[PDB]
Amino acid sequence: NPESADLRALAKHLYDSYIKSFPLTKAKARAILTGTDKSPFVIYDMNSLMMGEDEVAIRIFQGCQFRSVEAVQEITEYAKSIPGFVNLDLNDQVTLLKYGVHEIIYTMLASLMNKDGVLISEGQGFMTREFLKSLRKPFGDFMEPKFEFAVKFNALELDDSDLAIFIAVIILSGDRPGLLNVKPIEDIQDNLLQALELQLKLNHPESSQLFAKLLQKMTDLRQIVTEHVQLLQVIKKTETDMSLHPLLQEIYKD
Ligand SMILES: *[C@@H](/C=C\C/C=C\CCCCC)CC(=O)CCCCC(=O)O
Repeated sequence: NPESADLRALAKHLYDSYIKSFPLTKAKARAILTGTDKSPFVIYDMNSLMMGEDEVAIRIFQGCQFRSVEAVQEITEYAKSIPGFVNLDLNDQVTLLKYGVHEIIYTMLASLMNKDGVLISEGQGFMTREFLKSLRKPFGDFMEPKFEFAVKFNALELDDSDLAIFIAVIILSGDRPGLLNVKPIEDIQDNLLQALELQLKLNHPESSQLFAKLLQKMTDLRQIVTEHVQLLQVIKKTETDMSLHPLLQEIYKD
């Protein structure tokens, strides 16, 4: 159909920009995770941690802070590629990014996780879930919620071409707080949803209602972010000497 043909073109466009914006794709993440030249060093305790280089919790926490900032930067680049996005009111572009980056980060982070750990430093390392959970309070509780989501989300078996359209849908949510013009945004998201639906139908013909199942996952993301910000309030009070990146603080004033 000429219609479904316009949707495929959009899917292809989004997939292309996705690959150009995110250096560590799920395809590569899985290749590293499921096993010669791509094998990561494994951090499961203190000595391995110290060897990986070749206050512990705080060192890991800021490292993870730095990457988030980087990720925010990659997501922002990707956003501009979404047709119509740059033509929207500037204030809304900022609002959409403010509320969307973390939901996207956790979505893409699932790509670098399995039930036992996380790929780090661009796949060169793998930090054990057990280790991350042994960290001093309240740091020991920072990643568990993300792993729980990933195990379930990863069960959907989505590939990069699917995720590309899905994160585009996440960014263009007309229900974000403070949006000036909701109409232009919904018209775009509507078009993206149409593209995602077709993509899922064609790429996963035997996966019944994957589309609805993926959309319901948007519920789980919102929870983990809300849960995350609460943990940051604790850190600010117990670690008055620990520094927090400005860009991240500007996004959390919600
Ligand atoms: C961050 C933990 C690890 C980051 C993933 C890989 C590390 C690769 C760098 C080499 C060391 C977990 C989070 O993403 C927490 C939420 C983001 C932080 C925030 O925005 O507050």
